[PDB]
Amino acid sequence: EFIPRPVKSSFREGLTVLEYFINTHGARKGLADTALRTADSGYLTRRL
DNA sequence: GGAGAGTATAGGTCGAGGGTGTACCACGTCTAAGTCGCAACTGTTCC
Repeated sequence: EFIPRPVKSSFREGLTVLEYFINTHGARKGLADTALRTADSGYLTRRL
């Protein structure tokens, strides 16, 4: 779910500590999500 | 009969370098190592 407080900083400005922490949630969860996605995709490929 | 629950199944590929032994005694029973003799067996040495 979206956090009601946006990150206003661009990476050119560099992010405050709180903004960086906030961004880590979606970054990491996206990494693990890709990890699972590439697995289930292969399973479906095997069944097909 | 018919519904919940309890049990069964599945869950990416290829690579590189690493990785383990608390605890009864007092004995007889057997074995794990032998040194050691004749046959049995390899070898020369001829005529």
